[PDB]
Amino acid sequence: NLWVTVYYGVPVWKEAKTTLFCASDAKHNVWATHACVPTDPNPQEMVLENVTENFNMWKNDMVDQMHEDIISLWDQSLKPCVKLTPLCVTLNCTNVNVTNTNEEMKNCSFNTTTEIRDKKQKEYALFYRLDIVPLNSEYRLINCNTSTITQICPKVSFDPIPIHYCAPAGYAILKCNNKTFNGTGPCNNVSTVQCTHGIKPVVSTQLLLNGSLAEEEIIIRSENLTDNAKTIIVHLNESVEINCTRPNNNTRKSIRIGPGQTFYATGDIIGDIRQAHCNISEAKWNKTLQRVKKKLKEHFPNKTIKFAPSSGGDLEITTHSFNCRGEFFYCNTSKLFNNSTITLPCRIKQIINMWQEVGRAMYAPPIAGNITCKSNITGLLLTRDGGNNTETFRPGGGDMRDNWRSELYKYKVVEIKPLGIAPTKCKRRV
Amino acid sequence: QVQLQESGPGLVKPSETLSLTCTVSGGSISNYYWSWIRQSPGKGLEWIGYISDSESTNYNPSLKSRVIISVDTSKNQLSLKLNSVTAADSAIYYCARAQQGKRIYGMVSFGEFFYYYYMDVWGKGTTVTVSSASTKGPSVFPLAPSSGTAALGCLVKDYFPEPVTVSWNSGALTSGVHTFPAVLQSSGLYSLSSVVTQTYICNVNHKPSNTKVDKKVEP
Amino acid sequence: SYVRPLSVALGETASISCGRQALGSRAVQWYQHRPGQAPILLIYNNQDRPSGIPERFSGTPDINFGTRATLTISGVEAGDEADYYCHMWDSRSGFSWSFGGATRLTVLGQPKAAPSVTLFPPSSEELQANKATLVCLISDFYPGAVTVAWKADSSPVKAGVETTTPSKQSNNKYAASSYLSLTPMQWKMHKSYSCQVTHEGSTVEKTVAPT
Amino acid sequence: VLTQSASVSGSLGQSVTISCTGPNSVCCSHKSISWYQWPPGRAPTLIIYEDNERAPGISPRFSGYKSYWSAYLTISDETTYYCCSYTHNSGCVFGTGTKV
Amino acid sequence: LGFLGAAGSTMGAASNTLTVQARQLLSGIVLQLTVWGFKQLQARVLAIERYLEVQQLLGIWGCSGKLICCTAVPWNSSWSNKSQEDIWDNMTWMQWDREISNYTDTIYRLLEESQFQQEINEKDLLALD
Amino acid sequence: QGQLVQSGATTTKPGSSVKISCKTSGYRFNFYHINWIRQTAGRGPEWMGWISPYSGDKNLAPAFQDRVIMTTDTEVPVTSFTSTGAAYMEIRNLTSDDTGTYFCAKGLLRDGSSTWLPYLWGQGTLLT
Ligand SMILES: *[C@@H]1O[C@H](CO)[C@@H](O[C@@H]2O[C@H](CO)[C@@H](O[C@@H]3O[C@H](CO[C@H]4O[C@H](CO[C@H]5O[C@H](CO)[C@@H](O)[C@H](O)[C@@H]5O[C@H]5O[C@H](CO)[C@@H](O)[C@H](O)[C@@H]5O)[C@@H](O)[C@H](O[C@H]5O[C@H](CO)[C@@H](O)[C@H](O)[C@@H]5O)[C@@H]4O)[C@@H](O)[C@H](O[C@H]4O[C@H](CO)[C@@H](O)[C@H](O)[C@@H]4O[C@H]4O[C@H](CO)[C@@H](O)[C@H](O)[C@@H]4O[C@H]4O[C@H](CO)[C@@H](O)[C@H](O)[C@@H]4O)[C@@H]3O)[C@H](O)[C@H]2NC(C)=O)[C@H](O)[C@H]1NC(C)=O
Ligand SMILES: *[C@@H]1O[C@H](CO)[C@@H](O[C@@H]2O[C@H](CO)[C@@H](O[C@@H]3O[C@H](CO[C@H]4O[C@H](CO)[C@@H](O)[C@H](O[C@H]5O[C@H](CO)[C@@H](O)[C@H](O)[C@@H]5O)[C@@H]4O)[C@@H](O)[C@H](O[C@H]4O[C@H](CO)[C@@H](O)[C@H](O)[C@@H]4O)[C@@H]3O)[C@H](O)[C@H]2NC(C)=O)[C@H](O)[C@H]1NC(C)=O
Ligand SMILES: *[C@@H]1O[C@H](CO)[C@@H](O[C@@H]2O[C@H](CO)[C@@H](O[C@@H]3O[C@H](CO[C@H]4O[C@H](CO)[C@@H](O)[C@H](O)[C@@H]4O)[C@@H](O)[C@H](O[C@H]4O[C@H](CO)[C@@H](O)[C@H](O)[C@@H]4O)[C@@H]3O)[C@H](O)[C@H]2NC(C)=O)[C@H](O)[C@H]1NC(C)=O
Ligand SMILES: *[C@@H]1O[C@H](CO)[C@@H](O[C@@H]2O[C@H](CO)[C@@H](O[C@@H]3O[C@H](CO)[C@@H](O)[C@H](O[C@H]4O[C@H](CO)[C@@H](O)[C@H](O)[C@@H]4O)[C@@H]3O)[C@H](O)[C@H]2NC(C)=O)[C@H](O)[C@H]1NC(C)=O
Ligand SMILES: *[C@@H]1O[C@H](CO)[C@@H](O)[C@H](O[C@@H]2O[C@H](CO)[C@@H](O)[C@H](O)[C@H]2NC(C)=O)[C@H]1NC(C)=O
Ligand SMILES: *[C@@H]1O[C@H](CO)[C@@H](O[C@@H]2O[C@H](CO)[C@@H](O)[C@H](O)[C@H]2NC(C)=O)[C@H](O)[C@H]1NC(C)=O
Ligand SMILES: *[C@@H]1O[C@H](CO)[C@@H](O[C@@H]2O[C@H](CO)[C@@H](O)[C@H](O)[C@H]2NC(C)=O)[C@H](O)[C@H]1NC(C)=O
Ligand SMILES: *[C@@H]1O[C@H](CO)[C@@H](O[C@@H]2O[C@H](CO)[C@@H](O)[C@H](O)[C@H]2NC(C)=O)[C@H](O)[C@H]1NC(C)=O
Ligand SMILES: *[C@@H]1O[C@H](CO)[C@@H](O[C@@H]2O[C@H](CO)[C@@H](O)[C@H](O)[C@H]2NC(C)=O)[C@H](O)[C@H]1NC(C)=O
Ligand SMILES: *[C@@H]1O[C@H](CO)[C@@H](O[C@@H]2O[C@H](CO)[C@@H](O)[C@H](O)[C@H]2NC(C)=O)[C@H](O)[C@H]1NC(C)=O
Ligand SMILES: *[C@@H]1O[C@H](CO)[C@@H](O)[C@H](O)[C@H]1NC(C)=O
Ligand SMILES: *[C@@H]1O[C@H](CO)[C@@H](O)[C@H](O)[C@H]1NC(C)=O
Ligand SMILES: *[C@@H]1O[C@H](CO)[C@@H](O)[C@H](O)[C@H]1NC(C)=O
Ligand SMILES: *[C@@H]1O[C@H](CO)[C@@H](O)[C@H](O)[C@H]1NC(C)=O
Ligand SMILES: *[C@@H]1O[C@H](CO)[C@@H](O)[C@H](O)[C@H]1NC(C)=O
Ligand SMILES: *[C@@H]1O[C@H](CO)[C@@H](O)[C@H](O)[C@H]1NC(C)=O
Ligand SMILES: *[C@@H]1O[C@H](CO)[C@@H](O)[C@H](O)[C@H]1NC(C)=O
Ligand SMILES: *[C@@H]1O[C@H](CO)[C@@H](O)[C@H](O)[C@H]1NC(C)=O
Ligand SMILES: *[C@@H]1O[C@H](CO)[C@@H](O)[C@H](O)[C@H]1NC(C)=O
Repeated sequence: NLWVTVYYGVPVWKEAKTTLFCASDAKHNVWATHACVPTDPNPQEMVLENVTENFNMWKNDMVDQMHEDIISLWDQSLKPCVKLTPLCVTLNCTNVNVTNTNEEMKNCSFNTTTEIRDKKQKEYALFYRLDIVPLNSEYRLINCNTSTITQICPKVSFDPIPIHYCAPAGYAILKCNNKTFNGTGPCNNVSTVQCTHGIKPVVSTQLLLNGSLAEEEIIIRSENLTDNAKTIIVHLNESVEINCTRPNNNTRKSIRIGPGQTFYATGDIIGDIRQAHCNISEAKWNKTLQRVKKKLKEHFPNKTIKFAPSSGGDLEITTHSFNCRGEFFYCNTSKLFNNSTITLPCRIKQIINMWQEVGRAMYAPPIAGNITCKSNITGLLLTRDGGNNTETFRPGGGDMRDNWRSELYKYKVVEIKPLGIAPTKCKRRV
Repeated sequence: QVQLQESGPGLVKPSETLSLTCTVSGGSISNYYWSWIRQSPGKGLEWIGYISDSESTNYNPSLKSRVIISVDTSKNQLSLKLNSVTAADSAIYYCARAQQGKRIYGMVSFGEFFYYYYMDVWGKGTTVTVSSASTKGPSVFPLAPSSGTAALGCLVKDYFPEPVTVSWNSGALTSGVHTFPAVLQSSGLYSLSSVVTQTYICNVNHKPSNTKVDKKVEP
Repeated sequence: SYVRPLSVALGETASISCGRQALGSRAVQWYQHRPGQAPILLIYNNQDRPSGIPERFSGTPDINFGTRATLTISGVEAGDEADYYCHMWDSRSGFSWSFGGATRLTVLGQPKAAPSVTLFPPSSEELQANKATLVCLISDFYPGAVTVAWKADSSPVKAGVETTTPSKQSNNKYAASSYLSLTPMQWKMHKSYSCQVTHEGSTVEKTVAPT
Repeated sequence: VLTQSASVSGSLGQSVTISCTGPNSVCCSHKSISWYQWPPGRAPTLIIYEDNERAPGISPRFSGYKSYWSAYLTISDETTYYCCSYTHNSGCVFGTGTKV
Repeated sequence: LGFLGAAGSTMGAASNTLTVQARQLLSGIVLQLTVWGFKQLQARVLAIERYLEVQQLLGIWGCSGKLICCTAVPWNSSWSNKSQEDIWDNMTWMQWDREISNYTDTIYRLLEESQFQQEINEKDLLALD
Repeated sequence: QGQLVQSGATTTKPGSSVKISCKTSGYRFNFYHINWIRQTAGRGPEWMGWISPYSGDKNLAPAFQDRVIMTTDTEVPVTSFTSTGAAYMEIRNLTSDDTGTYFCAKGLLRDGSSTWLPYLWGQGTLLT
């Protein structure tokens, strides 16, 4: 005969959905990493031998929590900064003089308030063509008939830094270490950790930057791959560099909408008039895109696949809409999707609406000219269209949650069920 | 290698067409750019225009409404025309060989360059005067010497307009020739001199009036 | 008439600046315009010189945007004394159709020269045309600052004098002429005529008499 | 060299016994005994392992006994039966043939 | 020997290494606004929340302060008729948790009902002289 | 608790060799060993050898430690407790008395003293 016996602390876990917190390394920043608890010095990797666990990168909640964290992280940091609402005055934009007639920036003058309803000033600025819309000459900001506009503080740095995502006690996160895991399904060589690795929040389009590289062979991940309306994330087994620059020596005017509200506009270009651009190695891209074409052919009955630019997306979808050392770039990617280097024509906009929100309008202060960013293409973001006997893959974006799924694909949260009940021949007393 | 020669009238009444030709020798006209420049008394240099090897012109914005530059590819001759002339257009007109210059500061794909033009081979330039006054041949008189060394001269009295090419013994006598600058008398004419410190012959070529006259000097 | 002067000592090194400062990456041309002569192209590309122009002339290369175009002239001779224009071709100004402001370079510290005066009586055929003109030729003097004074016998004239202005020769010296119109009756009655030229604080007199 | 009980006859509902003994090298005190229901040509089935430990899905109709010199298998309430002797690291030392 | 290392091991092997999971159970596997301060505060409250309710069941049962703990409830064959070595030497704890998942809540009630009677019995036995 | 399937009649002649396939289903392949048992008519049932798909450990019979070798393919998992594996078997020095049905057996337990014991068998594969 047998009797029930209580075992406390048995390796049993349930599902997910808890409250994850932040973690940062040794150290001002934007992502509130000062309030992030210090990341433990050495991590705690330990393999769960004989354990096969079912993952689901597209139904993960760490992404939905991070995507909500990043959105909430921006609004909390935008409150005390200067709002450019009084900057919606009539802009008497003209033009910036060049030497070559074969624009991108305009010279706009306007009135603003100085000391409240008293004397005003007639000051000028240099706004990009994308930041301005004519009302026909006459001009105004692109987002004033939409909703409120506000400027981010220059005292903050929106550059991506490692953000370790931890689970509290009584919970854990599982880590799939199989090199060829296609994002969903079972996985072996599973390990357990308390915090994720150094995940940098990179917001880009069509190209994944500074992400974790794939190992062994190239990896592809999607949902219903037969469904063309579902987005496709591509991993990179060999990285492709990309150096993007803005070769203009901008100036930073400090005009005052007193009291305290000081708006920093673009002063005057000192030097030559050049255009922003992204340098990618054509010999590296033509071979790397050829190896993605190989893995693409494996997921289809030997169907030759074509690449083409975007369809009808906005400026943030049809172009590699990423961010460098301050300014926001929009590189026309019709060249890569059709032995030396390739160069893209990148535009710059200052008043953007990130995450495609209603009510949001940020202003990126001008950087003091000659900005250079060294990046690393570690992924892609493709879509498909329709349903003849060839396949066309176009770059897409839209939802920024896919950016966080590309790094949180191998993580799922699990709680702990320490209670263990099992029978063994063991009794007690009266 | 390349030689130039500005063959012009020398004096044209106001409100007329100004003909002027510049002949080349060792250089072809369908290969390089050619620019005309004028320099006014009391003013600076006025770049007028230029023509390309493709025979296309571009004029200075101040006088774009007048200047017309042509090309005669039969010979090496190139000409210009300037209508509605006034007393302010009288100056020295130069002929120069212009070279194209591409200054690239960025990448050629996004443009980021500009074309600058420089002239390295110039001409002597011809004199042009604008006045309703007529032309007059000069009066040549011989300045006789008198008794270390000595010197004799050749007076040129009352002509219009500038200039007058002066020679001695028809280019033979070279050293010692000292042709002085003329003077604008109150009557409105110029009068220069020439002195040289076997007989001597004074050579006065007055092309604006075509009057060539030769005279000798002997006490 | 907008010309800006500049005085540089003999033997020293000149530093001719350029007006209308560069707006971006620029390619300048330096022209040496001698007064009433043909301009000579010294510099066509900031630092490049055609064959025949010595090393003494040089500009400033537009390497890093910040410098300014200057034409340095080392070992200044008396022949380098002329006008200097600065053609400005940059990346922010369009077709620069006009040359720069003329820099009137003047070389200081040159050896002075005493003039060589020559007085000519009226020509033989001139009196046959009932017109007489006294010609006083002054050459090889520096600086160009001579005042001519005509004297009939002992009394001055200055009645009908038509004097030129000092023009520079090919010898780096100046030369001027002085004319005086006479009637064959006026020149014949006076005992003698004189052409007094007062250069610096000295005066030289040349005399002619009807014989 | 592992001897069994030759051939055993049975009725309906009674209990028969099958033996499984041998030398001191493969039997019996220091070994584990297992039995199998094996029709020659079909896939066999495990009946009892580790002396008298029953196999999953086996009725209490079966049981096992193990002395210091032999091990026994008894049915209660067809085809052939075999026995094996084994430790924890080696293999199976099969017996002979015994039909019931 | 680490956290959850024997998750795929047999229950007999995992029963020997159950102190590691109970050790690092309140501490991890080793005053600002609501951005991170309030989110991590409510996060660590869930840590002790998931901990006390498991320590609560050990309290009402006769297991308060024990890792292994025997009782007096007989094992019902309706829960599982599996061999004693097919459980401890052939089955993992999560694979075993699924078979009883239907009958998990019944044993919990039966564990505390049996122990309360054990209490009232020891109370009656200590009332003597 | 699963299902093991082998290959069909693969009859050659003496001196040759052959490989019998054996695929698994319904259970974790690396959790239990794979045994091999033949039954020649002249002899009796004779156990051959077992191998662990988890550590690659081998244990053969002394009579078959010369002409017998067996391999195991790694796991192709499906769920947390089920997977698909494979384990074949080759023998050399074949004769006319190595003829009989060959079985692919699954291990009994995962721990204890009776873990490698043949529990789940297959449909049987004849040989010459
Ligand atoms: C991403 O990818 C992007 C695209 O791939 C990439 O963009 C690149 O950006 C860089 C910016 O740094 C660009 O670099 C510039 O290039 C300009 C062009 O240079 C090329 O051409 C010249 C000249 O060639 C003509 O002239 C010579 C005579 O000198 C002839 O012999 C030639 O045949 C030719 O002339 C014929 O051909 C023309 C058409 O081609 C015809 O139109 C013409 O009529 C004739 O028929 C070469 O000399 C250049 O370099 C060569 O030599 C070097 C070794 O010295 C080699 O390394 C090289 O490979 C070549 O072999 C090159 O081929 C440059 O003019 C420019 O540099 C000037 O400008 C900058 C900014 O304005 C200045 O700061 C700099 O100092 C330079 O100024 C000098 O030159 C000007 C004009 O001559 C002078 O006015 C000035 O005073 C100064 O003079 C000094 O020059 C020398 C010392 O430096 C020396 O002579 C003296 O000492 C003097 O003082 C600049 O380098 C590059 O072009 C872009 N790429 C492309 C494809 O366009 C980007 O970088 C990538 N990365 C990122 C992060 O984005
Ligand atoms: C993950 O999952 C795998 C597979 O399910 C687990 O591996 C199994 O582990 C159990 C126990 O740990 C094993 O049972 C034992 O089997 C040995 C037999 O091996 C001995 O004999 C071999 C033949 O001569 C010899 O090659 C062996 O040498 C090595 O063997 C293994 C390599 O796998 C290694 O671990 C050894 O240390 C040797 O280096 C070895 O000599 C048997 O001896 C054992 O019996 C003893 O222990 C039991 C208690 O377990 C006791 O009751 C006995 O009386 C005796 O004292 C025991 O039966 C099993 O064979 C493994 N393989 C399977 C099941 O396929 C692994 O443990 C899991 N790990 C985790 C972390 O979950
Ligand atoms: C994807 O790719 C990379 C990821 O690394 C990013 O590109 C890098 O971005 C960082 C952050 O902007 C750059 O780092 C910067 O370097 C500048 C140069 O530093 C030199 O000079 C200082 C002067 O003292 C030396 O001390 C130093 O050792 C170097 O020699 C610094 O001036 C910058 O410092 C400023 O910011 C930091 C952090 O906010 C402050 O602490 C400083 O006080 C100062 O304000 C800065 O450190 C780096 O140069 C970039 N390139 C490379 C190759 O790393 C991309 O941005 C990233 N994301 C994309 C593309 O979206
Ligand atoms: C965008 O537009 C604004 C105005 O709408 C413009 O600001 C103007 O900039 C110019 C410089 O380019 C300023 O003009 C200068 O003012 C100073 C003040 O004294 C003068 O000294 C300057 O004169 C010098 O330069 C002249 C150049 O030809 C010479 O001719 C002269 O002799 C002097 O050397 C010069 O006139 C002007 O005052 C401002 N105006 C305002 C209202 O700010 C700005 O430059 C434009 N930006 C771009 C990139 O085009
Ligand atoms: C786990 O990692 C192993 C590494 O050997 C890898 O083989 C598994 O993927 C399987 O590889 C097989 C090749 O031996 C292949 O035939 C099989 O289709 C493939 N299965 C899957 C699901 O990719 C890796 N498994 C997983 C689930 O990532
Ligand atoms: C805000 O104003 C913009 C002006 O650009 C509106 O957008 C344009 O609307 C007109 C008229 O409907 C269209 O013809 C253009 O194609 C639109 N262009 C763009 C870029 O949107 C916009 O609809 C206005 N929004 C609100 C809320 O008033
Ligand atoms: C870009 O423009 C700035 C001016 O806005 C330049 O900064 C100047 O640098 C020089 C030398 O380093 C200093 O003497 C000046 O005082 C600086 N100006 C100011 C306003 O600080 C800078 O050099 C320019 N850079 C390039 C590459 O053109
Ligand atoms: C982007 O910039 C990086 C560095 O800024 C370049 O990396 C170079 O890689 C080559 C490898 O063949 C090295 O030999 C060089 O030394 C690296 N550069 C430096 C500065 O160390 C990379 O090639 C650039 N890519 C493009 C497309 O421009
Ligand atoms: C990026 O640049 C390419 C050309 O370099 C653009 O492609 C052209 O698009 C127009 C339609 O707007 C077509 O009529 C042309 O035929 C295209 N050219 C080529 C070569 O395909 C493209 O539109 C640009 N991207 C964006 C977003 O404007
Ligand atoms: C972009 O990718 C390259 C290649 O992976 C990185 O280059 C490595 O940089 C690290 C330092 O961060 C060095 O220790 C390695 O030796 C470099 N390897 C190679 C092959 O160059 C580069 O650092 C990445 N860019 C950034 C900004 O980190
Ligand atoms: C804009 O400015 C220009 C001169 O800078 C002026 O002539 C024009 O009238 C202005 N336009 C308006 C609408 O004020
Ligand atoms: C406001 O703008 C108008 C025309 O745009 C101008 O006349 C007026 O001076 C400006 N206000 C001030 C305070 O300068
Ligand atoms: C499992 O992951 C660990 C991570 O360090 C690695 O060392 C090990 O080789 C991996 N095992 C397999 C079978 O891939
Ligand atoms: C990923 O692999 C699993 C293997 O079980 C398969 O079921 C699933 O359909 C795959 N998904 C994609 C997007 O390839
Ligand atoms: C994928 O899309 C197809 C439509 O072609 C649909 O029939 C199928 O059910 C979808 N798969 C899933 C898992 O929803
Ligand atoms: C990346 O994938 C290709 C296959 O297209 C392979 O040949 C290459 O070796 C992989 N990269 C590395 C570093 O192994
Ligand atoms: C400007 O950027 C270029 C491109 O990297 C670099 O070579 C140069 O040194 C930079 N100059 C300054 C002053 O930062
Ligand atoms: C076992 O559980 C059943 C519930 O189906 C119940 O009827 C029976 O009385 C229980 N027996 C014991 C001994 O607990
Ligand atoms: C639990 O009970 C439900 C309902 O009777 C049944 O469908 C399910 O299979 C049972 N699960 C187990 C593991 O006994």
